[PDB]
Amino acid sequence: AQYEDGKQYTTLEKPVAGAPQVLEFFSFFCPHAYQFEEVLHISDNVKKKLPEGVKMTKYHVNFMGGDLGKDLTQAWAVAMALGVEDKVTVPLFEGVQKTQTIRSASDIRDVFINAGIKGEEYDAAWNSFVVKSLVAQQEKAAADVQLRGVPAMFVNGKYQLNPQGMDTSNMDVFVQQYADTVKYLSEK
Amino acid sequence: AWLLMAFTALALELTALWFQHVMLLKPCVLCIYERVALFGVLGAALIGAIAPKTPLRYVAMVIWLYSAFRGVQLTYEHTMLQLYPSPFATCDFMVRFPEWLPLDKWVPQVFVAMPQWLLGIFIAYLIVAVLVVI
Ligand SMILES: COC1=C(OC)C(=O)C(CC=C(C)C)=C(C)C1=O
Ligand SMILES: [Zn+2]
Repeated sequence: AQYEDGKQYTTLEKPVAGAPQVLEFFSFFCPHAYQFEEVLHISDNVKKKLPEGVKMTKYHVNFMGGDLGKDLTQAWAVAMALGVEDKVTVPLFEGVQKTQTIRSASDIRDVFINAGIKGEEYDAAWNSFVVKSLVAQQEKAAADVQLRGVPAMFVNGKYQLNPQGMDTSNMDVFVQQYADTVKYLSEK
Repeated sequence: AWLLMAFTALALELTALWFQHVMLLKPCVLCIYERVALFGVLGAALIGAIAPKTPLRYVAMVIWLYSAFRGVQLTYEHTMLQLYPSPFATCDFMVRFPEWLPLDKWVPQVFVAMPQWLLGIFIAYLIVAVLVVI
């Protein structure tokens, strides 16, 4: 009647268990992903339509940045542990893409320093099992939803996101029209 | 036709190729797509409807319909992004064939071991391709 596979979402062919209820991917290099979050804040937006306390997770990925990508991931992974994410997303996007001032593990290190994370406390867990586990939890979460590009989104690990099912001229609209698709798939 | 394309087709297929590997190995997902909006047409545009016989050259005009059409935008878009980004989009490093047309990305991406020209010549090799034929 009015909500379609291959249109605004696609249904995942081989659907993955134990999955996060909703889960996004992104690199700190894809100007698009940068848009997705920097410019349109889509997460925050989407966060808000979601039902009572339904887990909204978010993983970073490797292909873009060879050596650094990984550490960026590992680094990130930390922020997942310390529940710091919210305070580092933005320095990092910026540091990496926009400011072009990030080159090494430490430039990054320093950003956690910068954002209210203690240089030792941010290393205490960096090498911790907590993190290492988490990295893989990602490395493998991509691999599971047979992933090719970013940013990307998937609901209860069943439904990948067709953002082309939607407007491309009006932001204000596309967003809400986006968050909708997600809500819809959260009770399906 | 055949030759004038093949002569040049080769000379640009390989201008990619010849150097693809000498180019060490620059990243690209548009890569294939566009190199396929190439070899998908030229190969089967020589062989197309100018073909093994020349008294039926309209199958190619069709093969030159959906040809550099993509060839145009495949580069067109591709380059539209390169300084001018957009949310409702991606950035990958991956194979795909929505009907099991599979081998194609276990070979030409595989046995591969500057947007400037492409974008324009994908459209340059279009109006001239249409004018003289249609
Ligand atoms: C950015 O990605 C791409 C390339 O870079 C390695 C190419 O060389 C080529 C092919 C190059 C020539 C000169 C035909 C294409 C089509 C492409 O999309
Ligand atoms: Zn903003």
